[PDB]
Amino acid sequence: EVQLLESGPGLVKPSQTLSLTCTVSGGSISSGGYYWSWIRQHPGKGLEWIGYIYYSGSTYYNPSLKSRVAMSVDTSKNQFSLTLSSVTAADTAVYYCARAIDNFYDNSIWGQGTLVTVS
Amino acid sequence: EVQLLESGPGLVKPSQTLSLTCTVSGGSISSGGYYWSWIRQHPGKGLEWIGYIYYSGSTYYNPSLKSRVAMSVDTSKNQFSLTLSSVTAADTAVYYCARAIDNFYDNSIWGQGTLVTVSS
Amino acid sequence: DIQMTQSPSSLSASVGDRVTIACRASQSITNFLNWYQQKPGKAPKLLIYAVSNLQSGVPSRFSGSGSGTDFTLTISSVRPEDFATYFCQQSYSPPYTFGQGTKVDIKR
Amino acid sequence: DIQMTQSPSSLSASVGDRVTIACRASQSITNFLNWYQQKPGKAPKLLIYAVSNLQSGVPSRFSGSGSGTDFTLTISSVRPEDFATYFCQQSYSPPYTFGQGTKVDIK
Amino acid sequence: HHGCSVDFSKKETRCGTGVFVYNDVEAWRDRYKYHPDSPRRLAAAVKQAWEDGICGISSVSRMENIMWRSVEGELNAILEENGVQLTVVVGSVKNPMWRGPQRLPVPVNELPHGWKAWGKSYFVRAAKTNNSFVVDGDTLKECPLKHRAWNSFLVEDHGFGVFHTSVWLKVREDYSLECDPAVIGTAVKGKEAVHSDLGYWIESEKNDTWRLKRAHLIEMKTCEWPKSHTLWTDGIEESDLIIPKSLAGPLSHHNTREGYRTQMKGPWHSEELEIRFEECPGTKVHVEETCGTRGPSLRSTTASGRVIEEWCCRECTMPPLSFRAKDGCWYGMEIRPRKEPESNLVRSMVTA
Amino acid sequence: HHGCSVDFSKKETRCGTGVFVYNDVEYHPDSPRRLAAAVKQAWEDGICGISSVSRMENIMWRSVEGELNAILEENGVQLTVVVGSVKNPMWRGPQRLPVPVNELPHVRAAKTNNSFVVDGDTLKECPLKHRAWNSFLVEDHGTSVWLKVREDYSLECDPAVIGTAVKGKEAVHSDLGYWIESEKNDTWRLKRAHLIEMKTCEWPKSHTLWTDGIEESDLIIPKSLAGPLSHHNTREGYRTQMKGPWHSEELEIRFEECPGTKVHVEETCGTRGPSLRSTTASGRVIEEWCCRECTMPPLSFRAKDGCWYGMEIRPRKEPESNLVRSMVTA
Amino acid sequence: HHGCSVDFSKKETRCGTGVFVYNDVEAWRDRYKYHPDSPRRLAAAVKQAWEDGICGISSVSRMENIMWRSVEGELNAILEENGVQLTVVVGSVKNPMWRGPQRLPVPVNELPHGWKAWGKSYFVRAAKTNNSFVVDGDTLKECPLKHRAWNSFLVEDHGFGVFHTSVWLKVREDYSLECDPAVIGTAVKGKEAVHSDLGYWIESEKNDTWRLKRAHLIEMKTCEWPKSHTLWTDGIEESDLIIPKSLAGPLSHHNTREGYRTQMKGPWHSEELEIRFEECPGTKVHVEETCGTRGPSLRSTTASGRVIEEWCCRECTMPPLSFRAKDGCWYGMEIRPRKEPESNLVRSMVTA
Amino acid sequence: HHGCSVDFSKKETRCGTGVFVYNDVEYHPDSPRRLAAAVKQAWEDGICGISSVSRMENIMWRSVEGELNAILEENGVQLTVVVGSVKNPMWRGPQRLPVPVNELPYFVRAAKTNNSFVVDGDTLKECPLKHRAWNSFLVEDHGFTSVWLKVREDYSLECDPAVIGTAVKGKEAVHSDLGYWIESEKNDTWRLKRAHLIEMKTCEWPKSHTLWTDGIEESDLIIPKSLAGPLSHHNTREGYRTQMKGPWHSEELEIRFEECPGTKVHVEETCGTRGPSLRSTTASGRVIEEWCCRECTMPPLSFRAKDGCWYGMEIRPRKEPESNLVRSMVTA
Repeated sequence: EVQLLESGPGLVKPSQTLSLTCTVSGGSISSGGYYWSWIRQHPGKGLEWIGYIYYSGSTYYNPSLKSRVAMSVDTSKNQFSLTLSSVTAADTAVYYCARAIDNFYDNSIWGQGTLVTVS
Repeated sequence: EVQLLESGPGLVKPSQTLSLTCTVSGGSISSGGYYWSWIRQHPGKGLEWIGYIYYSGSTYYNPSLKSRVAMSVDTSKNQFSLTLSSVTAADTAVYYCARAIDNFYDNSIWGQGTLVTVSS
Repeated sequence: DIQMTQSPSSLSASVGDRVTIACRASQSITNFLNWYQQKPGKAPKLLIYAVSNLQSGVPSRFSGSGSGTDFTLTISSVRPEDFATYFCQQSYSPPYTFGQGTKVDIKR
Repeated sequence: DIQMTQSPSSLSASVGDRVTIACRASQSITNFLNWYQQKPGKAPKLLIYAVSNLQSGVPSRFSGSGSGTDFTLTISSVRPEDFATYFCQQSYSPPYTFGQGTKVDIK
Repeated sequence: HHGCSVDFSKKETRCGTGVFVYNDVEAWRDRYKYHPDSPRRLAAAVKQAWEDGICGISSVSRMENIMWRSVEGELNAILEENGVQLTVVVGSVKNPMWRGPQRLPVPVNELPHGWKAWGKSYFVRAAKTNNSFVVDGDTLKECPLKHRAWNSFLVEDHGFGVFHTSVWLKVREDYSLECDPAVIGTAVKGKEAVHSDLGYWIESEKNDTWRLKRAHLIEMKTCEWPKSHTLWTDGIEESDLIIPKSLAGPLSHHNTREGYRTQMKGPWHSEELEIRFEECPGTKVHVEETCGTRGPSLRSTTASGRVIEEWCCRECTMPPLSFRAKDGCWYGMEIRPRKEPESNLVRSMVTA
Repeated sequence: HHGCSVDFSKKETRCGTGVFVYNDVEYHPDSPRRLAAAVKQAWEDGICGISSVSRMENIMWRSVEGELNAILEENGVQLTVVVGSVKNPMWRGPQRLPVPVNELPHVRAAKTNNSFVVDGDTLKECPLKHRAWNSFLVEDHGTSVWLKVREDYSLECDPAVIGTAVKGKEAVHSDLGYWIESEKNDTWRLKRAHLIEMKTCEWPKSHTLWTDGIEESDLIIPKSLAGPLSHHNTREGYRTQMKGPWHSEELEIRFEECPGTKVHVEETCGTRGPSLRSTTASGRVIEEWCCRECTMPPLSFRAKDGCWYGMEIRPRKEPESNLVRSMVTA
Repeated sequence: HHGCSVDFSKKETRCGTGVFVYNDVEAWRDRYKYHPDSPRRLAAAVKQAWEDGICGISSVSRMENIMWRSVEGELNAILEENGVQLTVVVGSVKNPMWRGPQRLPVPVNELPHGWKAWGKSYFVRAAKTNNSFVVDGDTLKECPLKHRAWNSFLVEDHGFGVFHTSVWLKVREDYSLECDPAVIGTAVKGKEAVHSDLGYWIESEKNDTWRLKRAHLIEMKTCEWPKSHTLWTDGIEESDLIIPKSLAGPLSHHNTREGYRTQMKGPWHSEELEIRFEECPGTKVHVEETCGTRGPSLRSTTASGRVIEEWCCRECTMPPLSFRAKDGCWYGMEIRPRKEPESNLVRSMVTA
Repeated sequence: HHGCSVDFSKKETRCGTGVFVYNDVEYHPDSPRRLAAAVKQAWEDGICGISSVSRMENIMWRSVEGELNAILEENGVQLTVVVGSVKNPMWRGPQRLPVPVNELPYFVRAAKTNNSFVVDGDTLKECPLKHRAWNSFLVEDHGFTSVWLKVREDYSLECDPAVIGTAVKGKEAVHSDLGYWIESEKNDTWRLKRAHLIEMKTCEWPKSHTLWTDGIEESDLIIPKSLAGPLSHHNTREGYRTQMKGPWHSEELEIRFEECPGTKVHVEETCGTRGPSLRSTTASGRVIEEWCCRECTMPPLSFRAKDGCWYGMEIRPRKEPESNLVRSMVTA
């Protein structure tokens, strides 16, 4: 019964900072056995995994995005966010947030996606 | 922070039945240490006490209302109700619902009141 | 069944003076007396319970005393916002009964 | 860092026959493989996890098997709602990677 | 069972083997692991019951309620892996726990899929459905008591009194009104006796005759106390017990007291009760013939909190029978007010 | 009482409060000034002696013999009290000791002409019909145990020393001399018994479990031998054992075949009768036994002289005259 | 105190007088009465603290949080009779319980009105106001830790281990970082020792030397273990402990283990922990000089549940140090994986 | 261990698990032939005999004297063991019993042999203290009650820690062993409360079994470190130094901070100086009524043996000359 709904600007100018936010409904972002991820899908291409973050603080970031991403958890608004700097035309895709069960597999449930155009 | 909201018909034809409902907000109508009452105030005259009811089922009714009143508790809607049959032009008044603390004299919180007119 | 008598029925007073209202019961009620206040178009509100004990959020200028059959409510210094109707309630034995009320008029 | 290779890239089938999709891993991943299904315009949803374990609310005609570097996803009896893109994902070691995807056309 | 006990009153240390009866009251708010038959077997039983017209469950005791609370998540996770459009919802108990006319059936196939071994670490939680299988909530409108199952389980192995032990239950094949005897303990030694279970602690003492001394109840069950676990069950009439038979009262001469009959109309709506033979504060009871007859139990304080002073009984014996609850004292059916009319007092609206 | 207990089978320990019944199977009279008066007053009306209810009373009489004799000497009484051993079963006498309305105002003595005989093989001196039986009562149990001459006439065993408990699937009825266990199979049934005495008082119903709807012909331990009137004192296929080896000094009832014997359920076998020993007088073990409609395993007694079988189990081919037989009925 | 003890493994008993130290861990989820000073004095202290800029309270243990939950309603009913526009809001605790720099003032006049004797039977509940005095919770944004009071109470008398007994507390006049010694029990007997309080149970044993054996922590405090309740406090290094001094670890030779230094970066974010010297399932540790250096503690399974098999360390002693939590194992700071890169694992982000 | 305890002050009872230290204040050696071999080897190289650490060792030697003599007789060794009684304090000897590399190969008691191996007794003139063995045994397993002793290999001055029990709970603490029971309490500070000693040994209390061992000075411990006093702040009291000249000759002592009957103590600046402990009564039984000290705190320190009351090193009689009082002749 967990619903995820992410938002953000629809278009970003190059070399600025892309900010995205996913709001969680039907559950808490402070619960125990979960972690939260981001995935993007380039047009006419496959899926790309960006990283995860635990509520306790442990994170992982894809080495392909060299020191350009960051994730944080906002308990007051029950949400977590993503921040990508130095955007480029190669950063145009649809962005999904996801919640996975911890210690099990990458067994996840995904959001509906938002398209971000860099021009 | 409990609020009591009573409602009902604005006008009642004589010899029909009067029905009222009080809706409880900010609390629950199944808490142990309370009981619920109805009070009416005749226009220009003084206040008059009707009776009380517990969630368990124990009730008291004023002998002045000769076997004409009935009270019930509805947990699903979180409300309790009043039923007064065989009305007359002498039942015109404002009606208040109240919540009292058990064994604390009559420390109670009253509702806003509703006006009922018996005419045609 | 227990008749409650309130006197005087009405009174006028100036801002600063004292108002005193007496309630008398037809039988001995030990300390089961309450006092109420009603402004026009609003539900009655409980000011004092158990003869003296005052409700929270009620100014200290209100006070009550008595026992047995005679009781008193005094306003030591009348304020403008004290224009209302005052009732006395007994809860010694059901049915609970009220007095006929005392209207306190602020006199300029 | 672990590349996932999917073959065939696309295929067409008739309503009722069988369909086979093969995913290949660049190194031994024991049983940490997932299968995803994406309808057009919708986010991917997990169909099978840990190679064979099916999710709740999934038709029983779907199946999966394999170990090591080779895995297979089979549709025993195709139905018109099975028009989608299928991906294989590994969770053996981060970062998690996906295959390029396989499209199924109803014929 | 090897055990040592000490009596700190004077000095009495003793060791040996034998049968030990402990005070296990309130053994539901402790940490235990609950194992009904099997996740697949229990899911199959619930599915068959739902298809056969059983809407929900009325629990016998608090322990069954806690067991359902424990197994709810896994029971819902399975039974959607099998495609069944059903959801189990557990509520809170209300006293007394009324008897139900149905039972859970024993299935012969057991649902497929799912998994074994109650206590799976990781699984996907199930989404809510339209069909609800309710367990003891404020839900008598969406299905009545006449369509509920009751007293369907049997305890097979338990370690109550030691934390973090497992309890093993089983769906029973038969139809019975008896309480589960696996958690019942009765003992008599000299001039004192106990009848106990997980919610009842009942004491009797040897006076000139054997009589009830005091009782501590944390729940109001409606099962029947088995006679294999009862002392002196012969030549006893149901009209002269104290705790009614329909409220799981033992059928024993130890459940009696001179001058009192069965308390059918006590304050059985309370969450927790103590039964004592002692006057409540500010009250005195006098024996006299001109007093009234029996009736519903009455509270010693009015709604406004005034204590009634003087009471009467026709043929009772001192000290008077009283009930202690969270809202105050109650008197037995034999004790009536001497001067105050009975219409001005709070009474009990529950009949056993 | 607070205490702790362990279950060595599954290694669990717990503590708390409750009622504990201990396996005790495996003393100080009323007053020196009133007991002598009671004995004297009993004597002038012809009460020759005392038959003990249990072993405890015999030990109590043994431990206060000389002191009572000296007290009787002080009041100038020509009387002595002699205490011997007991034999089983402990039969009951019809008399009781009296309660003296008044006390007796005032180095062992020499044996006088008058003898007052507590338990012993002295039935020639004065028969059982002139002996006092079951005349004491324990006031406070626990060690110095305090007794007192009973004022009323009763046939029941003293309830001050009885302990009965059931927990789950196990139950026990016990006192100072009895330890009777029972178990929950498909039904509740007698499981094992241990008896270090054979008394003839009545087990009180207040200390008995499940005492309703009982036929007295079904109790394994007879009612006349202080057997509880309970469903826990029964076992399918067996009736009351009136003619068991009750002459023994210490018995143990267990449902088990004795070593080197076999019991078969047949119809060509014989009918009920007195209990028979499992070995002949020479010591030869009889091999094959039969019974009509028993339930297995069979009922057997085990005294210090060997096994005995239930009344229903009879030898197959050996004639019953070649066997040692019980000569006691209850 | 007079007591009797028994050990069933050897079948021995022993009775007499002395000093008895019991395992009283998690003695906060039981039923106790709490009396924090007087209803009026505590209201005056809270009011003065609010006037002095102290926003709220950071708890020392679970016991203080339970006490605040117990007294919140009465503390709000009073302080409304006095016209104070303040509401106490109590939430849940998070680990570790960080230290606060303020203290509650001791009032000198006490609030007027109000009443005495914590535990009034009947009173009117107070209305919620706009100014909130927050006891712990998810409220660091509305007032930071720098404006919170911490460790302001001292226990005078208690009956812990006996239910439905009273606990008496007072607002201390002094300033200290020390834990409350009224609930601390330490004992040594032969070759075994214990350091315990309401939330810690730390055991040591006599091997070739004295060493830590196992620890059970249901909370992570930041007070300091008093030296009056510590065994063998002389000639010790604060960097050779196991449980850090800033996590209420005793400054004792009984808090040491050969080859291990203080675990500054362990998994101190857990709800409860067990410190054990034993390998986790499916893992093996080897002592090699070519392994990595100390760092944050690492979980033995990855985020997807894969168990890492081979671990190394430089100068350990076996068995290795490990922490048992709800989500699985963590290893000590000295133990690093052999082949797996350290960036691919779940690590600890908390420093004491 | 599981158990239950009561507090009779407030009538509260509870059970559970934990560690319990009991008041015990108020055997079976290593091997039948290996001990004899050790004794023979020790006698060969010039060890006269044994000085006992505690009362336990003396009772152990009494319990196995005859059997040891019989074993030494069976193997044809002209040596006997003579066991006497102990006197306080138990001074320490420099020698230690050796661990024999090899072992020697019953109711009949050997006759008087010319050579005597004397255990603790009144035999000082026969051979001095510098040729005796002291503190040579250890406890293998304390617990049945059979106590299994063993001849140690190394040299140490520490008391045997297998029989020590120390505990603190709230405001009450105890340091104890088979002969010592030392209580302390939480006043405004931690201080010594009461001590009961049925012996005075001269080993050293191990620090692993001591509370609060840091930042102390040995001049402040009431019980001297030479008499196995814990090096703890719990072994201190405000206004007193170490009692090196107390009545340590008594068979059983009780240290107590209380006036003993018939006397009174006043704090004065003109009072005498620190010196040996003096008994409350004279040799004739006369009670001295007035006492003084410089800077004590009340109530005063007093020792209580069976021959009367004594005061601490600081309290002196106010007017009676000290030559007419019974005094302690023992120093630690």
